[PDB]
Amino acid sequence: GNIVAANLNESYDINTLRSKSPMQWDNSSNAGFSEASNTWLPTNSDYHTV
Ligand SMILES: *[C@@H]1O[C@H](CO)[C@@H](O[C@@H]2O[C@H](CO)[C@@H](O)[C@H](O)[C@H]2NC(C)=O)[C@H](O)[C@H]1NC(C)=O
Repeated sequence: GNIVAANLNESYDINTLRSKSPMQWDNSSNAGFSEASNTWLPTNSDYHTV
């Protein structure tokens, strides 16, 4: 699903940022997309079940 668009300090169209959320692999931190502390966009919060 879409995410609620946070503000980025890079120039992005926030009307379309909802569809560019990171891919949801296994239920780790950042849904297995990264092992960093924070990603460039927030992961959707339903990644434990989806
Ligand atoms: C743009 O990025 C963040 C917000 O997305 C700005 O704020 C910093 O965010 C980091 C992330 O944890 C904090 O640790 C800092 O305390 C924040 N404040 C700072 C660095 O003053 C960040 O400032 C912005 N960067 C720009 C405008 O270059």
